[PDB]
Amino acid sequence: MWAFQEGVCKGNLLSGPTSMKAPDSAARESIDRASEIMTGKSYNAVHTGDLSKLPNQGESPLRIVDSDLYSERSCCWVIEKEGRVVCKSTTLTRGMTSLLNTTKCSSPSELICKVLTVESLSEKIGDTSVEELLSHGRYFKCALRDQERGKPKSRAIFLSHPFFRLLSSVVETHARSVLSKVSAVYTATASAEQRAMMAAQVVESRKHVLNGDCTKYNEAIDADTLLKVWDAIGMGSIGVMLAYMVRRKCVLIKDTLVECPGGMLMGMFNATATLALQGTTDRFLSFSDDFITSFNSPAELREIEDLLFASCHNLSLKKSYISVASLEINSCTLTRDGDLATGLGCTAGVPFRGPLVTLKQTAAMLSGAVDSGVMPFHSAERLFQIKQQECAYRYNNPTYTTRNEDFLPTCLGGKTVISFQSLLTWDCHPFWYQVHPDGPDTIDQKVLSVLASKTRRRRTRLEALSDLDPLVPHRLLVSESDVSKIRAARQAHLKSLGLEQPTNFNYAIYKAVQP
Amino acid sequence: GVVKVGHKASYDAELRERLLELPHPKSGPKPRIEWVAPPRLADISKETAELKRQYGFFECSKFLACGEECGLDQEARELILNEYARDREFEFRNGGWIQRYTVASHKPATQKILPLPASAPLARELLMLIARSTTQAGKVLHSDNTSILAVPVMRDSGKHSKRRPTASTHHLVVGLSKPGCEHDFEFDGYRAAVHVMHLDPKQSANIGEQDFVSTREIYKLDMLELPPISRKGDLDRASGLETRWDVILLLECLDSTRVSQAVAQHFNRHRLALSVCKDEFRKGYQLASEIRGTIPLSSLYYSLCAVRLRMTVHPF
Amino acid sequence: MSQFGKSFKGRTEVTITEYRSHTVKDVHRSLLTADKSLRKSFCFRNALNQFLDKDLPLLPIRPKLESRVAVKKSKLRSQLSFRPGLTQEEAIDLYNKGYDGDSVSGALQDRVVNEPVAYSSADNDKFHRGLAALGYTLAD
RNA sequence: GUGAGUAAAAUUUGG
RNA sequence: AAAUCUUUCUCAC
Ligand SMILES: [Mg+2]
Ligand SMILES: [Zn+2]
Repeated sequence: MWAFQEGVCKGNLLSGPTSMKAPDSAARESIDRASEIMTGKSYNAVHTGDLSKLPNQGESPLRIVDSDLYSERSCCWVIEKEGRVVCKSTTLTRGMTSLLNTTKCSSPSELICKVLTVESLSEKIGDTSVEELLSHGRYFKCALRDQERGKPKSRAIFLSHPFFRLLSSVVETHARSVLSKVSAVYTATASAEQRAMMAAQVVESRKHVLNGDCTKYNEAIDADTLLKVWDAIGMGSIGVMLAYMVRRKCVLIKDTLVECPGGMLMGMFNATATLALQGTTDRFLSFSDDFITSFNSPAELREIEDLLFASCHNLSLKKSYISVASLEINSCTLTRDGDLATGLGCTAGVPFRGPLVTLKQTAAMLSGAVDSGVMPFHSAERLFQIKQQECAYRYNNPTYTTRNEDFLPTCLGGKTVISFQSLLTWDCHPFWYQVHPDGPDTIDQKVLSVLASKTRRRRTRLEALSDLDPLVPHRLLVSESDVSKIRAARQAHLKSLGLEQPTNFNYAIYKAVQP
Repeated sequence: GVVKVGHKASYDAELRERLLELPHPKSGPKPRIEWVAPPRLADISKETAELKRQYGFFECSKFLACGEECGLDQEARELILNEYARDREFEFRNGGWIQRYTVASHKPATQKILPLPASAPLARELLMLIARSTTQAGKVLHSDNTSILAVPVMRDSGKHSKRRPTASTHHLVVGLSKPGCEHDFEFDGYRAAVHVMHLDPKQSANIGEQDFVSTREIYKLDMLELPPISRKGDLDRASGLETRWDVILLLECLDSTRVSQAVAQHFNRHRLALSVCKDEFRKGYQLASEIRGTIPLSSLYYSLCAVRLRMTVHPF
Repeated sequence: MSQFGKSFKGRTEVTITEYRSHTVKDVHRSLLTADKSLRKSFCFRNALNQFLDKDLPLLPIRPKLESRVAVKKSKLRSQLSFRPGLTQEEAIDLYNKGYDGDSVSGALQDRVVNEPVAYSSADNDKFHRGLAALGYTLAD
């Protein structure tokens, strides 16, 4: 059906591929590809372009954002049992906490300052040293990245060490800053549509548009290229350490460590890789490896090809193409005048993943579609009604609900099928507020979040420091006694007003109800 | 006094020397890029013909035939499914069926192209039942017009091998279709073709979570007229059926590899392209090596057939 | 002994950000296991039961949107809507009332939302999410 | 239904 | 048996 669309359609209406296949084969194939590239027989990994035009940030103070260093996402932590190295899958929060415990540092900034201000590599920072930190930070674990539309055979992604994550965060922040300084297209506040619009404005003058993707992007970004860029922008010892770890990185496949001298392991440094090209020329609008350029004559095209080759941006001959009337970037397709190309485009379907969260996601998708002119509003209303009917078919059974209130959705035992316009204008029962895209999280969302918080990799017996005062800074240090005092005070306050749990706060509703 | 990002440590020179001693990449060859027109109808026809010649077609539609009523009432369907489970010697425990395995051939199953049934009125019910059964496996589950049976597949060890499936246990999904193929099963005067599908939990969840009706409605908003097609996906105006397109959509829902998405992305590029790379853009349509199995292979074949039909009926 | 000692072994003081990161239970992720998780032990059923008699009769009844202007289709553009953050005094008062302190603190930061729109009016006014086609204006 | 161990225990699966 | 190295664990209360 995607083939018979009048306009542009990417066929995203279904979910991406998935399977229980082990990640061993994909990771091994990626490592072998990187090794072959290192030999110089498949693709270019030697950077020749000049990056002297990039500004130097060496004088900027060393600043670290603590929030980016803690997350529920996975990471690899290295321990020593009896001489051998053991790589354990944990959460980035737990990995960073273990690193701080080992180094006896109260914050990542203290750790990085200590690392940068040691006399030698053998000097001990807590229970470790910079030499041991560099040795441990070169270990990566492998996993499968599934649900990637257009990739029937899934790719391998990699979990890194917390120390690697710290240094990577510093260098990537500075690389993003340099990218923002280079061109206004790389501003922090710019969506994919805005970047496509700016690209359309940039390339309108010339005749032909080259829409290019790169082949094996991460495997052709060598540690030498990263070091070149980092020295160009002035990262100093942090960049040197990161390049050293990247060169000596090893990937755990099943139960064996495999050396991977080449590549950067699937998007470890997106901004630095982008700078590798952006720092050599200006007639390219690129993000990661998706780029667009414009030209008039074959000589300009040859110059473009030479520029791409010199920056280790190997053009993908299977996807890159030349257009005259369309402009494709970030999966967004526009006309040369900047208008959105007619058709579904990149519109994606909403799978059944909960009676209420599914409706909220469908409402968000339909709002995005109608606002951008993909479809008329009445079509969105009809589709929302159909989705409500399908949700009622899937979920209106005793397994999910025992209620029969009239205001409830038909999928929860009620008899209400609200209109899309009624929901978007808040002209609905308050139970439907959670179905609004800007409304609070749905019941199923909170249930799933709590259950996820209770998983093996995330479960902890620690006492939660929740419902905190909005004047206490998070950089403030605290002991167990402090936690007990704050929790007791908050509990007493809640008991002093007749409550046992804090009331969920929605900023949109609060502002709307304000006199 | 405040440490700067460009701060130079005492070990900087040592690490730089170590990096110098470490290996470096060799210069890669410069590629010669030739720009030519995108592929014509003949290239897609050749790809489809190569797939057809290499793999061939199954006699019946197998599980894809489960999208149509089997002609049996609910009680007959339940009886037939339970007696099929008994006939295959599936273990019975706690009122549920379990399939036991001891040894594996470690060879991929034979894969051929499934012919298209006439229609798929029960696509929604089939997807809902697939979603429901794999989380409620063991017993026969019914819908308004069809029923299926999800049987956990667990190893046979001995007296105490395994009683309940775990998060990684696979399921054999068994469904009924009208008789008339090698998979017929007869019991107490009731006849029906029994078709099975071996799915791991992730594939089952992916298949069951798709919204067939909403996807069909969304596709119809800005869609050109669909030609009638034959059992093999060829343009057959005299005797073809348009409803087969629905079946194709159902196949896309059943295919957990979603190779049709790759074909669709490449076809979008093709439709937007004025010039492409010689001999390399065309290879983007050769996705047989990327997948394995009857369902993914059939989905890829029919996606290529859809591209061919679009180029034939509504040239761009 | 104490869980604090086991978790942050070797350190008697940790930043509040680090301490809170260990007890995050509000992050939702869309995954294939949603249906199985929601069915297991009737967790969603119990959650709906609890919501319908402990949380639903606390939501304020906000008014519906009324203002709307005539609009017409136009070239795709980016609409920037600026949502100011809570004031310090308002946040302190709201915390004193008994609202979730984490959410109250989260609303202090000023927000900018960039959304693509393909509709415009004679006055070039900004529209509510999902209602640019009908023309519901922020009027702020 | 509670916790604990394993290069993993399903928010799995990273930038 | 099949979409075939996958259909998987142990211990205490
Ligand atoms: Mg690429
Ligand atoms: Zn058959």
